[PDB]
Amino acid sequence: GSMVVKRVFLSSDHAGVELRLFLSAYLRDLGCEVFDCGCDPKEHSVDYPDYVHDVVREVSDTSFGVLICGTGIGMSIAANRHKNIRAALCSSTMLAKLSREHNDANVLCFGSRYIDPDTAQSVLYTFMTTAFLGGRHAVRVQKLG
Amino acid sequence: GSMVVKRVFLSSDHAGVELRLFLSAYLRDLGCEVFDCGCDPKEHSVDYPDYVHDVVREVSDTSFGVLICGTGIGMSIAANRHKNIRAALCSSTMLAKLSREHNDANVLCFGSRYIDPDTAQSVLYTFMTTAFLGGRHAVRVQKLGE
Repeated sequence: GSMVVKRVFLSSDHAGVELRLFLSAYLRDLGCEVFDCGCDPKEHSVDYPDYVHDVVREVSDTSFGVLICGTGIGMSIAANRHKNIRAALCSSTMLAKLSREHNDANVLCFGSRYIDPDTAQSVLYTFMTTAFLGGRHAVRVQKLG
Repeated sequence: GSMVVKRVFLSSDHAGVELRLFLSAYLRDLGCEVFDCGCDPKEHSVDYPDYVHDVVREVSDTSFGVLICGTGIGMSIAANRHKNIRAALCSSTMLAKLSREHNDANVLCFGSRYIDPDTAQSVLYTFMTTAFLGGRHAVRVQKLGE
């Protein structure tokens, strides 16, 4: 149950600014290098697909991403356009745990209007501390690429 | 509410076969054209990514898709690799509703090991009968395909 990576890149549209900042702070307390990729908090309405690239281009075996829109659905659709990305909208620790175990998920999507910050913090901790199981999943994860 | 399309393509891996056949019969009873894209029920282990292509190839403004693996997580990742596809893993009618309203979702993913068939049928019904809201969502949905 140690941290699987210690670098995270986070973005949101306008709906996810508060959660994004709260989760960034948590991740700093945990000792991660944390990169904020916008949107600027002064923005009142932007389009979530415009805030995906700067996160997903940095995602790797040593760097994970967090994407936040109102529901999470749009961020997860957008992130998974990229073959090196494996993004899961998680509203529970169970879902985070399974996405990491089975799919080696490297982008965590949140719906800020439907999850409270304390629960999202738990979900992110599970995501960051769950190892990929490999084995029979390895071949499927390879194919996702 | 009115069904938004009357054509559905469905696929699964081995974990999803039973639910896939249950939801196909449901759709048929509802008067949909229903297209089974495997896997063969005789198959006891396959790879979910191999069963996405045949569904997403057929998805359009007139045709939706349903993808099923153990969790739904892998199918949603694999589905959203394609620019014409807007897939959502839904375990509740609320998420089905929101995915349609905001994202014009055209592929519904289920986790057969984590949803009971009767709840899955409600989720699918909601998905099929919820209109896209357009409005301020249209520009973002358009960007999803760019």
